[PDB]
Amino acid sequence: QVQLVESGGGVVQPGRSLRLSCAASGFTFSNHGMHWVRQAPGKRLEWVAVISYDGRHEHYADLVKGRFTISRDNSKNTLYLQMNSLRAEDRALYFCAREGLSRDNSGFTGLIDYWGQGTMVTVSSASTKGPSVFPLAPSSKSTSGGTAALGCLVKDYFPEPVTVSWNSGALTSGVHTFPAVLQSSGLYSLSSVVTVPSSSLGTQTYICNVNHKPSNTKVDKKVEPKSCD
Amino acid sequence: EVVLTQSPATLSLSPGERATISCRASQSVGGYLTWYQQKPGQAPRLLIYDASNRATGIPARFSGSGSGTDFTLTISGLEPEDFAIYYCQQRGNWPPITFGQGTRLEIKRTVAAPSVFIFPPSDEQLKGTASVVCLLNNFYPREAKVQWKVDNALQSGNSQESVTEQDSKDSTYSLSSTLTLSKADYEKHKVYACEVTHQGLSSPVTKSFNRGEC
Repeated sequence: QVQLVESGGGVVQPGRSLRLSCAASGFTFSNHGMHWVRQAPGKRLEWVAVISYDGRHEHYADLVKGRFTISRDNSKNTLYLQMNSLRAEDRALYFCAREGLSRDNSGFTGLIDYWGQGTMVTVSSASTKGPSVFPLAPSSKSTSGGTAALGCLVKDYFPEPVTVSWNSGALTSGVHTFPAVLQSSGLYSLSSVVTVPSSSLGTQTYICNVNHKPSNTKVDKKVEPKSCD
Repeated sequence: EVVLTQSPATLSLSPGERATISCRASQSVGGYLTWYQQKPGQAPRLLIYDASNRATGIPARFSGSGSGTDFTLTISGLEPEDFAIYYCQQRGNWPPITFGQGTRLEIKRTVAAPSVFIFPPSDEQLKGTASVVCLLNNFYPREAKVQWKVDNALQSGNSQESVTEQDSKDSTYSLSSTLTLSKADYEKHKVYACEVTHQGLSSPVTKSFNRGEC
């Protein structure tokens, strides 16, 4: 019944600050040392900091020394991570993790045994913005041996995420929505495609339903076949 | 700091087989080695600690061994739920606490060359930027490369690619590459080609179109 729930994650401007929280329950918080570990999307795990059970001692990764501060309030079973002078490379999912008890009820163990699901931190100065949705129409150039590919380009939005469904959710088979990609403009972009029988292009309409809740914008783009040559 | 090097970087196996993952340290850490399992959109899960001790609920098919600088995570009789990323972590000499770079255990299936499709910019998008998309669909293995050429000039720094997670049903992957140009530059050239390199293809496959063709 061990629980670790992080919060505080969000978008922060480069150079500004953000404080993360981690509410613990299901175990005796004041007896365990606690850690913060981060991980950039699709990247490796990187230890950030650790603090003793009584808050008397802390240790930090060289990349965050002098910028981050780990602390705790045992009276409320809460762990904190004060992040200052944030940089683009600090973007990542931040996990608060528990480490096992020590032989002597005093030293560190480094035996991280329970992890929270994390809180996302994004460092950018980009303004919230809904996406522009462009059709990736099926044509001779996107149709091979009885199969036609079509999709939607969900471009220039911030921040993540966007959700894409096809034909109001009725079309799920053959659908591939790719991981968003960060453009040099600071805005995200992603593509959602689907392959269907060429024989259906004249009897079935295709529409991608895009939703960007941070900007509360909805866009339904019709994707129609094109002639070629 | 203790550098942890896992090997191989990616393991391709199928249910019922045995997975052997190594973790080597730059210096001795005794038996202070931990193994984690991490599935996409999920936090790491403790599997084994102290090199060979399985955590509560972890099935006997998982076994850790080794000492000093060489450790091994062995998974006998692989099951569908075992396909994920594995990380080793040392607590022998810290701070800093260090992790391995991770090992991707994926499902092996027979090679499948990608179906290649190319999409010119939409008329709507043309009304100051032009995006050209190349889709590599349902292929295996995951390694795939896309090269862009405009009027036969190799393109550099103006494209981005993305890959899907391994399909749960057909065990394939899909990749999409986008070439972004200024409308001026797009109107400037004629031929747009997407060159694909994948082992399912004996030689690179080129997919192209002329501006205003479709």
